[PDB]
Amino acid sequence: RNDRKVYVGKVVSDKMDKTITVLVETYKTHKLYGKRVKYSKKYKTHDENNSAKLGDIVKIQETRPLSATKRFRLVEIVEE
Amino acid sequence: AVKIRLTRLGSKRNPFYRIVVADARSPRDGRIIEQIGTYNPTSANAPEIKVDEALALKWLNDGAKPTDTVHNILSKEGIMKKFDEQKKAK
Amino acid sequence: NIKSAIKRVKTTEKAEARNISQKSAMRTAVKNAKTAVSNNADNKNELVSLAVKLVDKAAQSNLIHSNKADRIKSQLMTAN
RNA sequence: AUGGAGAGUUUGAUCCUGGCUCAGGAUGAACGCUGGCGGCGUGCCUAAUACAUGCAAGUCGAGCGAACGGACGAGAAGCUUGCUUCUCUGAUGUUAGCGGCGGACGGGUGAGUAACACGUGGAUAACCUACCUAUAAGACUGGGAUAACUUCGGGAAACCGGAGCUAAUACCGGAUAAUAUUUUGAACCGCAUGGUUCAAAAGUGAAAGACGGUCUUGCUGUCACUUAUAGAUGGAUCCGCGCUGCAUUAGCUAGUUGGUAAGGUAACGGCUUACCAAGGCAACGAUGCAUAGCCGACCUGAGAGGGUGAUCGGCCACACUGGAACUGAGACACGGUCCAGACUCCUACGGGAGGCAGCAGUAGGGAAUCUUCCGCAAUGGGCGAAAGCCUGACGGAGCAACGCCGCGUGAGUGAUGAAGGUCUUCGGAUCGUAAAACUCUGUUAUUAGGGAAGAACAUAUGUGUAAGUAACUGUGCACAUCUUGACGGUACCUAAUCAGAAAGCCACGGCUAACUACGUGCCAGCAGCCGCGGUAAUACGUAGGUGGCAAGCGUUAUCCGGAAUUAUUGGGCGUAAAGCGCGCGUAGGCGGUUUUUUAAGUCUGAUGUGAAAGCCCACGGCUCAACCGUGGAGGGUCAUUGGAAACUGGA
Ligand SMILES: [Mg+2]
Ligand SMILES: [Mg+2]
Ligand SMILES: [Mg+2]
Ligand SMILES: [Mg+2]
Repeated sequence: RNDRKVYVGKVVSDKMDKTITVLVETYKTHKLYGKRVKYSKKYKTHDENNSAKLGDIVKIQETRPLSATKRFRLVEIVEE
Repeated sequence: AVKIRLTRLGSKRNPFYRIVVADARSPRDGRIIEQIGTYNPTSANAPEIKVDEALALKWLNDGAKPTDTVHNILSKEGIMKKFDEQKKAK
Repeated sequence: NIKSAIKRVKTTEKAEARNISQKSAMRTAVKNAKTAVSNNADNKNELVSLAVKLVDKAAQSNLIHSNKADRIKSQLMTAN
C-alpha cells in the first residue's frame, strides 16, 4: 500500500562495487531575498548488478538501511 | 493502561475538568491520547456535563477504563448503559 | 536505602543466579548440538532436539528473546 | 484601507552627508523613597556549588507458612464463685518473613549535545510492547528444594557461616497444543530485499491456584493463570526538508567508503570481526574552533523583520565524576547493584553507610528570588475483588507591590474669598470651594449573626434487566437510600458605629506637560544629549506654586523601536566612506526571435496533518476587570492527488 520516496538524478561516481552515487538537483529559495538557487544532494543507492554507469540519468527509491550510508535502490535507467 | 479521566483546568478555588483519554503514566494536565468532553462541577449549582458518546464507546470497547468520577459521568449520560447492553448482546 | 529496594536487591541476586545457571546450560547444549551437526554424529538429532528444547524453555523464561530463540533454531535446523 | 509622527547636536549663517542622544513598548528584574486592601498570577536567572535536619515508594492475609493477641466461651473452688491455671475449642484482627506487582511513572535540573537532538512531512516487505480489551484453545500428571522458623558458631555493626525442619499463584521433569522453526509441493500479489494465503511431514515450546454457589461420587460465579491471534497504549529505527557564529579554520577520513562471509541485536546496517578493492566527505564550506538543550511560544515592529527560549505543555538529555552490567515487559535505572575517582560520616581498623539538579531549610555566591505549613477532602498515580494504605504529584495556607487587574483614602452645599505660607509694582495675586461649619454615605474598617458551591462518589443495601447455567451465587448495567471537605466557619450575605485608621514619587532650559523668590557664586553642585554654575541662575540647594502619575513613582541593567544607521520591502560609491591600476579567463549569475512538446519553478482545487495551552474574533461565568471556559479564525518553505500552460527551467 504505502509507497516510498522516489528520486531521479544523474550518476556522478561508480567506483564502488555494486554502489552508485546519484546526484539529485533541487532549487531552494533564499528565505529573505527570494531568489532561486541550485541545491545538489548526493544519494548513495544500491546497484546490485552494476547496470548503472557514470553519467546516465537513473531513478532510485528509498529502502531500509543497506549499508553505512546507502539508503536507496536503483529502479530503472531512464536515460544514458 | 489506557484510561478516561479528568484533567484539571480553571483557577485557584475554581476547578474545571476536561474528560480526556490518557495513558495512566502520563501527567495530569500533560500528554493525552484524545479529548472527549468536559465536566464543570461549579456551574449553576449543578455539575454541567458534555460528552461525545461515540468516542466514549469506541474507547471503552478498545479497552480504556474510566475512573470513579468519569464512570459516574458516563452513567449520568447513559453511556455506561449502552456500552453494557452492546457488550452483553454483541 | 528503601526497604523495597533492599528486597529487590535480594530477589535480583536470586533471579540472576537461577537465570545464569539456566542460560549456561542452554548455551552448553547449543554448542554441543552445533558441533555434532558440523561433524556428523549418530547423536546429532537428539542433541539438536535437546538444544531446541532448552532454547525455547529459556525464551519462555525470558532469558533470551523470542526472536533470538527463533534465530538459534533456524540456524541449528538449517545446519542439521 | 484598521496600518507607519519625530526632536537635539558639526556652522558666523546654510544645504547635504554622518554618527551620537532622547521621547515608546517590555522584564522571572534589582535598588532608592513611599506604602491601604482584594482577586489572579509570579518568585535562586548566580555555584550542574557543598549539604545538617524532617519527609518525598509503597501495597497485597481473597498467593504462602509462621508468630502476637488471644473474643465467644470450655474445666477445679482458692469458699476470693470471681478469679484460677492448661488439658481444650479456639472469632474480629495484627504483624517480622517468602511471593506478586509497583519501584523505568510521577517529580527536579539544563550540565552535555551543532546531532535525525528538535520541528515538520513521510517510511519500516528491518522492529519490540507488562498491566488493559476481545476472540479461540487449554489449565493435566509428578517431583526436589529454600526462605520463614529452631539451634550453634563468627563479627562493633552491617551482616554472615554451619546444622534441622516447613509452604506456595516460588522452581523444576513429563504429556497435549501453534500462524512460532525446518523441508517439499502449490496458488495469488508487490517496491529490490520479497509479501500474502493452502497443503503435507520432522524437531520443539505452556499453565495455578484463590474466594464463593449449588441438587455437593460434580457441576458452576468472580479474580488469578498459559498459549495463539487481533486491538489499544507505549517504545525503537530510517529518510526529505528546516534549524548558529568564525576561512586571521582548507583540506578531512583507514572501520574510513563499498563488497563477500560470519557473528551480534526487537530490528536493518561497518553494529562488530576476518578477507578483496581504494574508496568516501569537502568552497552547495568538509575538518577544526567557539557558543547553544529544541519547540509550542514570548517581547518588539505598520509590516518585512529583529531579539528571546522564565512560568505552563511536548520532545531530548542528565542524577557527585567515569565505566559496567543484573533484575525486569520496560533501565544500562535521581532517593537500586558492582568497580574506579573525589568528598562526607561510623568503626573494635578487620570493615561499613551515603549522594536534595525531590519538598522545606542550611552555608556559600549574588543586586536578587518564599515557610523545615495543613491534607489526601477534589484530580491523578501504585497495590488490592473490595474496604482500604502510600503519594512534598497535587489540592490548599504563609512570606514578597514582583506583575496585571479591581476598589479605596470620602460625597453634596460652602465667598464669609477666614487665618497662615509664598510672591508683590504694596493695589493686591496665589495656595482656594481649598479650609471651617452644616448635611449625607459605609466601599473599606470594627462588632455580631447566617453561611455556599467545590461532593462525583467508591463501598454498603433493595429492586429489577442482559449474557451464560439445569439451577444458583456472582458479573455488567439501570434506578433508589445512608455516609465522605484540609482549605474553613474561609468566601459571600444580613444588622449596627464612625470621615473617622488609609498619599506618596518624580519633574518644571529645549526635546517635554509645568515658573517665581531666596542662598551659593566656574565653588558647592547638575547633566540622557546640547550644556547649566565666575553675584539679579525658570538648569545647582531650599521654599511656594505648577505638571505627570498614584499604591505606586523614579534610577539602573537588558531587548525591540524610533535607525531607510546593512536599505528584499527600503541606501549608496565624480568631489561627502565607497570602482580592484589594467587585461586574459574558470566556476557561478544572467541571457536575442519563432513553432511543437514536458510540467521542475509558477497558478488553481480536493484530502491529511500543522497537539493542548497561547495571540486574534465572538459568546458565556466570576458584582466588573484581570482571570476562567466554549466555539471560530489564523499559523507550512509541509505531504499525496487532480487541473491550467503565458512566463522561467528541460527536450
Ligand atoms: Mg550549555
Ligand atoms: Mg530509582
Ligand atoms: Mg572619497
Ligand atoms: Mg578604473
